Amino acid sequence: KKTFFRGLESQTKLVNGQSHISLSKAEFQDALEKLNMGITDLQGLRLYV
Amino acid sequence: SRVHYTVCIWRNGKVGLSGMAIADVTLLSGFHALRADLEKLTSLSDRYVSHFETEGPHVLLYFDSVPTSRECVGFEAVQEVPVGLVQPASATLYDYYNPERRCSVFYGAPSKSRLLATLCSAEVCQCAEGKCPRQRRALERGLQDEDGYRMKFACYYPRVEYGFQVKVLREDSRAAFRLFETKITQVLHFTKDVKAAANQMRNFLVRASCRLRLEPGKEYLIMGLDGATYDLEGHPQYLLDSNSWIEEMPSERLCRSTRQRAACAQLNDFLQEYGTQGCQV
Amino acid sequence: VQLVESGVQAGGSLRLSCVASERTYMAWFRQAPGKEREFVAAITSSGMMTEYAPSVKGRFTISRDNAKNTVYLQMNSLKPEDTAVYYCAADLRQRFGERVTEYDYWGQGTQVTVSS
Ligand SMILES: [Mg+2]
Repeated sequence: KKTFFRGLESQTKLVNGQSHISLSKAEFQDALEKLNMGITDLQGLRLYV
Repeated sequence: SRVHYTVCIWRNGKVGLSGMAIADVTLLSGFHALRADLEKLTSLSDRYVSHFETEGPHVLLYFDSVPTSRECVGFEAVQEVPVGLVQPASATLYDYYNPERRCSVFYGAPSKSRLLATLCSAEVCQCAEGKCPRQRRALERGLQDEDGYRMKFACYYPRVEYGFQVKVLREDSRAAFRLFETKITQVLHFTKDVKAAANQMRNFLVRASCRLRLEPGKEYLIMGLDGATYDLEGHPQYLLDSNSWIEEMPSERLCRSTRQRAACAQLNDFLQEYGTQGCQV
Repeated sequence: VQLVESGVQAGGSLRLSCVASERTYMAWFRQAPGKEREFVAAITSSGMMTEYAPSVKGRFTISRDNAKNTVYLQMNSLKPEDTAVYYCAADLRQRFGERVTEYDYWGQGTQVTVSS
């Protein structure tokens, strides 16, 4: 079961065929709180990109 | 040298998959968009497009909120090389989370149509792309040839698979094709349309994108290539494309004077010889 | 995003100027008493595109300044019965040539009168 964050999406061009992206801790925690969840529940879950 | 675009997007299917969209439009065959206008669009406070990418004839836009009502955002493009042929371009809009939910729309030049003209009827869908013929008033103007203006056109450079002398009764329109309802007085030449005879009705179609016109009441001579579509009654239908001989037959009212009577004599010699003899030479 | 506009016997000429803080495609509209306002002309952002009303084809012209970011509109060969309140309006989404009244943050306009 996949639960996407309605936000946090990235739209970047490609330079030399590679693009470097990252998810900051603050925005990730904000997204988690908006999903009614805490960082303790991330036991068997995986981040799907 | 420049043209202004306009992109309107909206969704009426909010029940289904919703969210954002990626609007990928393809500019015309030679144009390329201005980066300044798209940058002005993106750098707004209440920005409507959140991301863009322009390269040659390709423009990519990212809309973060597809509304329900019309919302048009426009920009500008310049021209690099001339447009070699008339053609409609494309513009696709994907769904961000499920790109398989797309919508592709064809659009045309600032004056042309969005789809290629085609004569379609039941099973047959004969093409009607190219040039449209002219109304050559050879008899009205002064010119002379040795059985070459019409006999050569019918037997040497082009090969006309059909030829009739018809009377124009009614004018009509059907989609992008102007329709002329005519009746055949006498049959001059035929290959496939064997059933054609006197007092038989036929339809002539001409693209409505040029100036050709057939006035009612007048009598014309039609010659050209045989078509492939059929009328609603099951009879062949002809398309007045290029390399087709159309000429109004004089009614002898403006021919009795000495100068044009020789041209009328050349005419009658032509029609009689072509009707009685089968394209000699 | 505010618009400021400033600027005669028949057959003469005039030059209105409208100044805006933001550089965009501010177009011109005309409003006469007792009837709905009708456009007169429009210009794109860069200024290399202009359209004019059919009644004023080849008569009125618009230009723009790249320094102070204002639109200039010259009306040589002024027609006697064109009297109306002139407005300069614009939108932020660059809908060039949008004839119908869908321009936001409308201007205040100036009253210009013409005597035969
Ligand atoms: Mg031969």
